Amino acid sequence: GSLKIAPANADFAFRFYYLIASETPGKNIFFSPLSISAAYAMLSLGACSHSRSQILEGLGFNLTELSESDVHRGFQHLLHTLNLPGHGLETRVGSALFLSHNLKFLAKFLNDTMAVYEAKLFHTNFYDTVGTIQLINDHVKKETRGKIVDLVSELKKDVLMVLVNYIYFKALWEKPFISSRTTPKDFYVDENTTVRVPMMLQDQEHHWYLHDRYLPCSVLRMDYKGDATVFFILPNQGKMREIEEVLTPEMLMRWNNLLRKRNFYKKLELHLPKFSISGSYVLDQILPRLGFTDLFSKWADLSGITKQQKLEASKSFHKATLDVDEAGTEAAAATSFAIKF
Amino acid sequence: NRHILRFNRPFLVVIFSTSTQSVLFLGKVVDPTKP
Ligand SMILES: CO[C@H]1O[C@H](COS(=O)(=O)O)[C@@H](O[C@H]2O[C@@H](C(=O)O)[C@@H](O)[C@H](OC)[C@H]2OS(=O)(=O)O)[C@H](OS(=O)(=O)O)[C@@H]1OS(=O)(=O)O
Ligand SMILES: [Cl-]
Ligand SMILES: [Cl-]
Ligand code: NA
Repeated sequence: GSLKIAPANADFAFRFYYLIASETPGKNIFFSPLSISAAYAMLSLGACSHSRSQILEGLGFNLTELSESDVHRGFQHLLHTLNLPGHGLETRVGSALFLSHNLKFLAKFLNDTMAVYEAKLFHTNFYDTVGTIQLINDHVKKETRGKIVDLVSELKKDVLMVLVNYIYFKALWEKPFISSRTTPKDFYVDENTTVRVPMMLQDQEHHWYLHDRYLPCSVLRMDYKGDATVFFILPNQGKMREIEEVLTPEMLMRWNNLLRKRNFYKKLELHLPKFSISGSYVLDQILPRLGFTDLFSKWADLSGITKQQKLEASKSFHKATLDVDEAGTEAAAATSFAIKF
Repeated sequence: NRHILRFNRPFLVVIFSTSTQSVLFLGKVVDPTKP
């Protein structure tokens, strides 16, 4: 099972969303919570004492209910499952450590990251800032089939390690759209702002959807070929904030369970845009407000990575992209975490 | 018109792994003509 870690991961997902949505309202948002969670859980293998438990608590783990071993083995199983072959669904998740050519890293840390997160180890010269940025960014770009470019946008000269992970997702719709029916249509951004978008249309299929009687929204769940689904949640005009206030793991499960009853499987005329959005986040600036003050402070104990220098957190980035069209969805993301001395 | 959905105003997106019960991606489309 990776079911033991599912509650914490979902809690983190919705906490992160809520912070972004409330701090930058009226803006496109897109991220991979799984990528962030897995990056930071991997990092925690190198943290000691209070710093280790605080990273896991920030990620939503209840360390009275779960052992550290339950968390890490949960991720190992989660990542293994995602990486297994599928017919009309590609999911790949991977990790890497870019290690200073000079420094002696603790074998336990390196061994644990390889055993649990299947981390690939690369050696690089962090004095060569330009070359190291290119090496890391090219690796992420390649692993994301070109979607995540320039993940690491800054790198200090005193960095000795950069942790990265990535997720790549490409999945066909069970119920695809016929591209000859896609035509430009109006999209009402707000009361005064209207843009044109290619609008896909299907009207012959049954779909899983509801008009919520407790909340001002409708919810569509579309299945992919393979073990994935997407919820498209459509607040009534002007009611986005009201839905965001209640967007929790419990609400997602409510909607999911309502959409397991065949009375919510009905013929639907569905207009859905063909579109792309992306997100780009500076996690070292955001995560202190989601429980990670210790990690980003002068007090962080990262002495599980090396005994050779006193280490501290440097920059941490997250970028993600979403591409929706008539055949399916492509989504990619990556997370970096740099450590300096 | 209860059998129609038009995603022609801001909406939320939750991509979910049903084998691992993980939220893989989460987001909001406010203006889809920003890449
Ligand atoms: C806003 O509450 C009203 O709608 C509820 C359903 O809204 S929805 O979750 O967006 O579909 C309705 O309860 C329904 O919920 C079922 C469930 O628990 O899964 C089931 O228990 C109810 O049937 C026994 C079902 O009622 S129905 O859809 O009207 O057939 C609420 O009804 S309730 O009798 O108060 O529980 C509720 O209706 S009302 O108070 O506005 O008349
Ligand atoms: Cl840095
Ligand atoms: Cl009908
Ligand atoms: Na499926």
